[PDB]
Amino acid sequence: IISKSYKALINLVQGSEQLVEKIWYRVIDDSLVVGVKTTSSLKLSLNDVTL
Amino acid sequence: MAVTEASLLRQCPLLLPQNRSKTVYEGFISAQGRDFHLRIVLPEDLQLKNARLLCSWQLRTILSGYHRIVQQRMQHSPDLMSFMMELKMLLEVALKNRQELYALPPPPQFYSSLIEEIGTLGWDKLVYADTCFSTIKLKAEDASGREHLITLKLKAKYPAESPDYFVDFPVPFCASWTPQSSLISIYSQFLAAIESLKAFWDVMDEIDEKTWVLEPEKPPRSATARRIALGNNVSINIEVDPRHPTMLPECFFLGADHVVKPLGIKLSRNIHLWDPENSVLQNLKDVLEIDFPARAILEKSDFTMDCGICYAYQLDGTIPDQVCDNSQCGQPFHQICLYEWLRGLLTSRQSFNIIFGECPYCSKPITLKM
Amino acid sequence: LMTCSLDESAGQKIKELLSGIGNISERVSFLKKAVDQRNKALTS
Ligand SMILES: [Zn+2]
Ligand SMILES: [Zn+2]
Repeated sequence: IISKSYKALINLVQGSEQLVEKIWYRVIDDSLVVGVKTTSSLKLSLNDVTL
Repeated sequence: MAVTEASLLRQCPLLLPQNRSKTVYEGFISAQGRDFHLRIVLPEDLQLKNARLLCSWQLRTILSGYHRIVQQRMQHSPDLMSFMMELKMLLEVALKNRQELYALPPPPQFYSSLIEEIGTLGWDKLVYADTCFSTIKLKAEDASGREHLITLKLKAKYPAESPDYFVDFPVPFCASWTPQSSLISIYSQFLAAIESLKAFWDVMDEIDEKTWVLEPEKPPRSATARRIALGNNVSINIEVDPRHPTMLPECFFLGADHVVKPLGIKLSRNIHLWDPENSVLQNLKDVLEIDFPARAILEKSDFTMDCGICYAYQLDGTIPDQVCDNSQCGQPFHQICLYEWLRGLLTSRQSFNIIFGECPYCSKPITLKM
Repeated sequence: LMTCSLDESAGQKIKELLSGIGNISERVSFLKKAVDQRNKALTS
């Protein structure tokens, strides 16, 4: 029930393509550093991505 | 809430709008600790005049012969809110009628705690436990060596609430049930009730062995009255006080009015010669200056001690008691039979709540006092 | 094929059934709590 009733939420908001390859994270001193590589899909000449 | 934005959620938590236009609700409805499926599609506007209401096949089973009631409710109902209030009220009704499907025990409390408390008693006691473990029956002995049973009926929570305690003996049984009290508590109470009657049971067993008991036949432990027969065609009915059994009981005489007179008269002379050191029988034999016969039952197996109007013993609790004041007839009758006889005839003449008439068999004066 | 014509030991067997009741009732409580989980997840 829950699986479908949630799935419907996604259809509210939307109504495939992996835009972001992969997520990794390291630590410098006191300093968490999350980062991610793109796919040729997400152009930053045209789009203003945050994280 | 007033609005069914919030009142819908607050009354039906489990109703989730799938479609954006809140038009398909789905998910569940709550009902007597039982949630069920529901898939309730509205039209392109909010109208229940047209609505699809589909179910679990489980839900179709429980809305057996209310298919039409709820179809009415859909077309006459204003809002979806009100519909759900009604559909809940209605499920509660359907299930409370079908109330023979319910009740799972708490196994961590019950089965063990019950095995524990029966261990507390001892295993020699238990005589019956139902396969639902709802009923059990226990045994105790008197100081005399008489078996006295106690039936218990148990709830889903035995130690919380009182178990229903059923037991034969005549004075009303009282069980101080606490949630802390157990099978051993009520068992001690049961033994206490047994011994307060210990002298009483002995007096009754004594009467039942040595005298022609008539009118309880295999008496229970609940009987305090004992219709003894003496000679033939006269009887004595005896109610005994259970706390003072050896002491003088209220006793009186049935039969032919010429036979009862000297017996009553000699009881009035010799009632001060009653003594509570002897038994009830060892005081009655010296009070009335008689013996009792030992079961004139087996020799007089058909003397026709039946009404001789209707020819039955046991008409509606009543016994053949009213007799003829005649040596040659001695025919017993019933209150109902003799009254419907002597009122029907011409010859019969009534003073106030008495009828004088002729005995049916011998045509001699017979008197009936209602 | 067969044909049917129709019409110490208790010491340990009490305990074994009591162990089953323990096991069973334990997992009954477990599934009750997964039900409260799902039920809330559903509410919110
Ligand atoms: Zn009769
Ligand atoms: Zn007569």
